[PDB]
Amino acid sequence: LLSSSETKRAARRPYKPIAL
Amino acid sequence: DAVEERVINEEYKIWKKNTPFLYDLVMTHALEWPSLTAQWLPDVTRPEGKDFSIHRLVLGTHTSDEQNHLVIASVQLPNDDAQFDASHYDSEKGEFGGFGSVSGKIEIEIKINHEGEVNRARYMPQNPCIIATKTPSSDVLVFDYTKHPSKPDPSGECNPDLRLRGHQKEGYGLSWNPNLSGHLLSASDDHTICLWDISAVPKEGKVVDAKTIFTGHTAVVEDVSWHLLHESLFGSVADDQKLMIWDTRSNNTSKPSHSVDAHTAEVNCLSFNPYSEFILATGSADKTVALWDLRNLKLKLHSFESHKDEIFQVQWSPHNETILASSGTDRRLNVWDLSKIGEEQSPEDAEDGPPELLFIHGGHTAKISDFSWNPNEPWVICSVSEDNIMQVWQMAENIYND
Ligand SMILES: [Ca+2]
Repeated sequence: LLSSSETKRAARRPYKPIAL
Repeated sequence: DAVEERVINEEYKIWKKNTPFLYDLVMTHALEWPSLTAQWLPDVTRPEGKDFSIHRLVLGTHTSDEQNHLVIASVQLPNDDAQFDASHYDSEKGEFGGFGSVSGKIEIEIKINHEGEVNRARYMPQNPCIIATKTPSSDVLVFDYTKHPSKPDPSGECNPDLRLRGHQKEGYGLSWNPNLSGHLLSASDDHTICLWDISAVPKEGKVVDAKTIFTGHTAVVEDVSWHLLHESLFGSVADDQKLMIWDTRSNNTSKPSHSVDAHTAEVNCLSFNPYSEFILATGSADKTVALWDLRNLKLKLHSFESHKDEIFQVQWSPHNETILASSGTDRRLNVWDLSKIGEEQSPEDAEDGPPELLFIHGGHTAKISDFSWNPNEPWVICSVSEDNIMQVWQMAENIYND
């Protein structure tokens, strides 16, 4: 879906919304 | 503090919306009562020509005034083939909801009458029908759930198969020896560790006195755990900030084989790595998980830092030697990967934690009491919190798979 950088980032930022 | 309560709920709403990005599986279930304990049973059934498998959990209840129970629950998990269920569209959220968005997948199978809350319940590895429990009284209890009805008597009469004596207070630590059938260790607020051997109980008796009592700690003993290969070795941790390695063959039960100042505060949990016979973890109120080598306990190998409050549980993955998880008072559950230790990071990523922090599970909104890795479905975790919530979840494959 997203880059490795972004998927890792979302994995450690649970309470920040994910956008494209 | 009503504002923090408001913030937590708003942050939960953000996490919920995000789930399709971060998870392959997320189920949230509201138990009648909160459970202090959670352990997957080892068995899995795959009914004929169906798209799911059935897995089972040992749970308990925590009621102040009402009747508590030892509980066995079933959980359906989707096969890789399975079809999407699109019958639950929601115009409000604009989504179909994933597997287990609605009721149907989780069920209570068995409820056994239990005197007081179930502080911890653990099955005997050599006979998963046998389950030991820690109560708010001193007596550690053993139940063979086949020797009980699935639906309890409404009198609430607790009738355990065995009643194990030795302690003066309640505790949490509970560990069956995986190499010596029937050998159970227990930790307590009385500063002691008890050991029972129930493999040779006479005549179908109902009470058993402790074979040995280990009295090394000078404070509340929080957890105890057998080594997974060496039948005479076991570890313990306590509010005296110490990690202790014990040998059952030793003649002095007031002194451990080894003692380590592991943390700057209470040490609440430990866990031996199931692949690497010398490695073990400990969690603590100092907000860290420490890593140890049994062959040199003077040197802490590593400290996993990030947790925002005390840690009470730590468990290794049953499938990946480098992977472990921790939980505690803060609502977040962290998953670590020791292979990624020391990998250089940009400042933006370093804000979120160290590189060995793989995943932060933000699905809970209250202290996590316990969790368990699913032994048959890799990466599936069951976690339970104080507000009645039980979650069965699995992070998205691309998080750990490149
Ligand atoms: Ca290995």
